[PDB]
Amino acid sequence: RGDINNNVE
Amino acid sequence: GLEELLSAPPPDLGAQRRHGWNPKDCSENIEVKEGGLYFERRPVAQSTDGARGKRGYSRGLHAWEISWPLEQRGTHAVVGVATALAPLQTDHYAALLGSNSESWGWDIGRGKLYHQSKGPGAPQYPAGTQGEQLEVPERLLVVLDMEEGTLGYAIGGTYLGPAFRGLKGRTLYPAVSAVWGQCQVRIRYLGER
Repeated sequence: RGDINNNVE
Repeated sequence: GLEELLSAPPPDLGAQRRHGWNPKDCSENIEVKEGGLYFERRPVAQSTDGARGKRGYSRGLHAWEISWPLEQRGTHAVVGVATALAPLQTDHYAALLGSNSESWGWDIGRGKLYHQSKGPGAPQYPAGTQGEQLEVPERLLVVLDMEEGTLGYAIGGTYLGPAFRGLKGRTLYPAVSAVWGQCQVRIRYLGER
């Protein structure tokens, strides 16, 4: 649903 | 012997694979590629993920080149070494390499040195610099002198001095810790003197 560090969200 | 080591013919890909990332000694969230030459971190949220090289060094002077794209570092990109006992995964974003008694790292985003450190109180490297006045480029060299027991780094020619001391007697492995989804980190072993 959207993380910092280009990780799943 | 560092000048000579860096001037000698670069090790071929077989040598680089032998000393490269260990698919059997890395985070479950890391995929080692091309038999050790580089890895890619899966985009797992709220995770820091490390890898050790396949070979541990207890004697001699060793050097390897780390390639870590500037746009694939994120909050915590740390380059250094570890004993075989350092944890390689934690369920939050942190400077995992250097957070314990088993690992030594340079934060290539902030310039700080970590050993038994949670971040606070960590010194800057090179000595007397501030992180915000430097940018560690994509390629940096890691220089481990197990005769003197030092770890230090070199950039664009050039050795920046010892960062850590007191390492003689241990067996130490190339290591990094990463937080960035899809980051791709190459290790190119340059040899031993």
